[PDB]
Amino acid sequence: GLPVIGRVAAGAPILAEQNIEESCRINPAFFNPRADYLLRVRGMAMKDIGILDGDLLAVHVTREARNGQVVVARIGEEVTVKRFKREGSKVWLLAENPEFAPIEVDLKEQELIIEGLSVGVIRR
Amino acid sequence: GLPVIGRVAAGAPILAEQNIEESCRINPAFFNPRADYLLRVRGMAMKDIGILDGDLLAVHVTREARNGQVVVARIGEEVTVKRFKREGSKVWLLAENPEFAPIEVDLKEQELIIEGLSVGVIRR
Amino acid sequence: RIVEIYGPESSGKTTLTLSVIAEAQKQGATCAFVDAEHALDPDYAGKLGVNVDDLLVSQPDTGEQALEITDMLVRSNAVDVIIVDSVAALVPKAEIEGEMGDAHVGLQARLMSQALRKITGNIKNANCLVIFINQIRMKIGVMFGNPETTTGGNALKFYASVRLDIRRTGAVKEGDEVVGSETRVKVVKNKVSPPFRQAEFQILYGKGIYRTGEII
Amino acid sequence: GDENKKRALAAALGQIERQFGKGAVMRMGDHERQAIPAISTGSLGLDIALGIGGLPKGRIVEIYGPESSGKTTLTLSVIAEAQKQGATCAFVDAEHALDPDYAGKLGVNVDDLLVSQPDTGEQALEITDMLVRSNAVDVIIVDSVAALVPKAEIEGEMGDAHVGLQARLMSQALRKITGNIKNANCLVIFINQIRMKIGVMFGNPETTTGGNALKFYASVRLDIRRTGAVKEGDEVVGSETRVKVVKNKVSPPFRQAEFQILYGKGIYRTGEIIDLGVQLGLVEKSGAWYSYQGSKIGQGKANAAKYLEDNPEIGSVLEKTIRDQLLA
Amino acid sequence: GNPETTTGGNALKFYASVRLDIRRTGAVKEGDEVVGSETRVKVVKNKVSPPFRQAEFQILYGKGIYRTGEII
Amino acid sequence: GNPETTTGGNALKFYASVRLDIRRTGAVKEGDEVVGSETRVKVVKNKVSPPFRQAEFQILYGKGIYRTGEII
Amino acid sequence: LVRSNAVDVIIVDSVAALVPKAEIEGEMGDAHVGLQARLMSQALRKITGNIKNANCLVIFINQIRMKIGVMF
Ligand SMILES: Nc1ncnc2c1ncn2[C@@H]1O[C@H](COP(=O)(O)OP(=O)(O)OP(O)(O)=S)[C@@H](O)[C@H]1O
Ligand SMILES: Nc1ncnc2c1ncn2[C@@H]1O[C@H](COP(=O)(O)OP(=O)(O)OP(O)(O)=S)[C@@H](O)[C@H]1O
Ligand SMILES: [Mg+2]
Ligand SMILES: [Mg+2]
Repeated sequence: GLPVIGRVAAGAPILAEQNIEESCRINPAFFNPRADYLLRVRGMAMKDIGILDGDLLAVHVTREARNGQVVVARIGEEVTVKRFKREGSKVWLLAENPEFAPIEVDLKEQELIIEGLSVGVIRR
Repeated sequence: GLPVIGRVAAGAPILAEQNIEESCRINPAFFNPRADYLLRVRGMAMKDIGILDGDLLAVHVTREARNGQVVVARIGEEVTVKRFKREGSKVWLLAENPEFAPIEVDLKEQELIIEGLSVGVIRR
Repeated sequence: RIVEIYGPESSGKTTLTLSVIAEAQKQGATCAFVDAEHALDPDYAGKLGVNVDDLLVSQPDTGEQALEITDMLVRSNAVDVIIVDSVAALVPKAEIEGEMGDAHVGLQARLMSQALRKITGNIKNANCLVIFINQIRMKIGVMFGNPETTTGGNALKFYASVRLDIRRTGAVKEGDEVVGSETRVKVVKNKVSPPFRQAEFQILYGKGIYRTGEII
Repeated sequence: GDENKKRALAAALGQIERQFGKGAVMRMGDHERQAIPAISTGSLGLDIALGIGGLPKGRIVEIYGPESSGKTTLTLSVIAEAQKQGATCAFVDAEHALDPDYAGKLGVNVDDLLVSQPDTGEQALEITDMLVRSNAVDVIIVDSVAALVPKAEIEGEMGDAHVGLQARLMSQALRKITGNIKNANCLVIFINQIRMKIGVMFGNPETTTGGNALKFYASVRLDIRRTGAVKEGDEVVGSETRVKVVKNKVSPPFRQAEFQILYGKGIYRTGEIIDLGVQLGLVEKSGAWYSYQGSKIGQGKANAAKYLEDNPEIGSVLEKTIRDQLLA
Repeated sequence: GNPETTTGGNALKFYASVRLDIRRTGAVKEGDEVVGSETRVKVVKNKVSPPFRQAEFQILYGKGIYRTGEII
Repeated sequence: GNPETTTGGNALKFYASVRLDIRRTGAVKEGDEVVGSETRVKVVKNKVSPPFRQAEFQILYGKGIYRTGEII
Repeated sequence: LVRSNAVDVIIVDSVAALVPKAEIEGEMGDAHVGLQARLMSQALRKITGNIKNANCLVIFINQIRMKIGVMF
């Protein structure tokens, strides 16, 4: 199954809602971390990693983030995909593109919630 | 009901029985060209487009190309996935790497085998 | 038009509604505050500047009674502002009558939808301004997106002409004691102008909202 | 015009009165109470902090804090204070943890105390609702909101997926109880438990249990914690506490108050009055020598407490004066 | 399935010649402020051509539907 | 019971020699866009052969019913 | 191995060398403090019962690492 439940922004964060767009037909455990839903990508931030624009991205629901692994951050009502890197009261959302300057988020001043970690891309 | 061509033996048909690993990595053929088998592309020959060491890529069995259209071309003993570029009587296996120059193969002395069309890539 | 403003606990919803009531009374209008959870300190309201003696307060026991009282006041063509203290507290009559922990799912939602359907037509004719104050309840199974979800069914968000989202961010202190709290109001919906015009201001305890610093 | 508006308003109000009752507009002059009726909480720290000199009557109250912080002892002190006033109080507990001998030691007249220990969560809420509707019991204390297990959860086996089941029960129970309390002028106190949440990623991770439908109705929410311990050289006989009024609807919030809890003897009000009076000025100490009206009351807090205990009227005068200067 | 369900009974869905389904997915911002919203109309019923031909278009407050963006 | 009932009174279910109950369960989508629907027809009543012989077949927009599919 | 109940004497040499996977990809010098301890605790909690059901004998081998701070 893995119904698509919205779209993530590869770059500047954009609003994200839970509404199901469509239902795919790939078995739930096709991915190693057992991806639960596919989040449509939008942008060119992760082109250097093989995630171009308009390529369904599988996400695994995880609240814990480890440095160096791509996650789906959610700032306020905006959700974006970036590499996670935290060294204290500040968090950097590195982007695999010279065009997109890394994003600095201070946990003390602004709440940061991680939607999960990416496990693959479909590119149908 | 989709075959996973993971192990590509040298001198073996694109859809040999030994070439299929299965392992329950089976999903339905919902791709538009309706790919009939999944081929894992190995090598950085298409890093610019999104091809990597894994990136299970679905291929639809068909013999046709037009302009800059990627296809699975067989050189007899080696299976590779490169872009197609007609030259009238010679075909160029265009790739996307500063190091991987466009491979020139021609047709009068050798005719490339169009195993199938490259539509969709599954990083997994 | 219906206006519905929600936000977490101690965010400033009742204070904002009381400030609106004060403005309406100062302009020379009659206002009626139909409390829901029987939570209101008339001394504090008087402090904010609203003339309590001119204000109509209700303490409805069940949800149907409160909604009917609001409809009656609206039809009267007398009251220009009506505030319902909470929408989560409008307990349906059946639920209160029945035993605890029953599967009375949807009763409050149907009650709210019916009340809105009946009231929206009279409000425009009567030129009133009904303000619904709603609470925040985390929706389970949302996963992706904002878990926050207002209570009292999802029929109020279609009629609500302008929905606010008021949250309490900071705390103003004289070195050691807190005397007021920073607030951030975000217009999450609107039909009379562009939405998403977040605006920040201060709420000093006792003195109401701090318009003077806002002007500066 | 304006006369027409007034006539229409009068007609509507009269019809509302005739159909529902005398509940459309409160009587103006009647509802003018100098202060909201409050139940003293056994300590000047909280009486001053709350502003109305005690927990407001007719409103849910919520006190939570880490393990062995001092929630149950505070609730028992409140119950004893109410009983001395002359109102019936009911203690309904869910963890089935209560030492009536110790409660009587604190000061509660256990002989007259309706203690219920329901076997299920729904039953506890039902008992509280019945008691509230009875208009007889004046103070109701429901202990360990985290221990109200829903009947469905008990019927099921350990490990079943019952996510969010208890929050529904809590929200529904409050939705029904809140209305009756104001009419009955009761005072319901809930005792939550701190249960750190996950994925906070920074800042205060503490999170109260029992869903978040209780923090909207709760008229005043405390946060009671234990800072240190009072030791007579080798043994510990009491623990210092720090109650912070994290939410309030009758006075400005965040009026942190501090005081000691002495085992068996209950709250140490005699020391708190001295502490307040010394900084106010009604009691003078030249650095480390306690004095009062130019008289060396003695040397030491215990000494000052004994000097005040020998003369109860002296203590009551200071307690009245400090309240009249700070509370009002 | 989908718990979502239109209102006003289910007698209208039979007579409805063509039933759309507008949803506002994204938001369009000029730097920081929102000036429009991203819709996504899905023809979920049709008696004049095959259904489910969803189309996306950007709507700008005050200016109406952004046709010039669609045309490009 | 089953709340779903037909309209137009119940004088038609007596005279009706054979009554079908055609429902559209699945949707045959070629690639990404849908091109047909998976219907199922159940003969709820019949006066010329045994009832309840539910049959399934595919319906393709524009061309009609996909006879070759179920023939194969 | 323990699940199969075939091998009945399992020796795990150099507990110290069980570098966690999530740290192998991490760069050198990253303050991944406690990851290995969490891994070991999870593993012990997961395989402390299967040993009993079998007769295996899992023999770990640790190493001495002087600690700093208090030296009573
Ligand atoms: N019977 C008792 N004898 C002596 N000390 C007691 C007794 N009961 C409680 N205490 C102490 O009183 C202090 C406050 O504990 P209580 O508030 O009475 O219980 P509690 O800790 O609030 O309940 P929990 O488990 O924290 S929800 C602690 O230091 C306890 O050790
Ligand atoms: N009597 C009072 N004295 C001082 N401060 C008060 C009083 N009543 C409310 N406040 C404060 O006013 C601010 C706004 O809260 P209110 O609007 O009065 O209550 P509230 O926001 O409705 O809380 P809920 O749970 O949403 S109803 C908060 O910081 C309260 O602590
Ligand atoms: Mg309020
Ligand atoms: Mg206790």
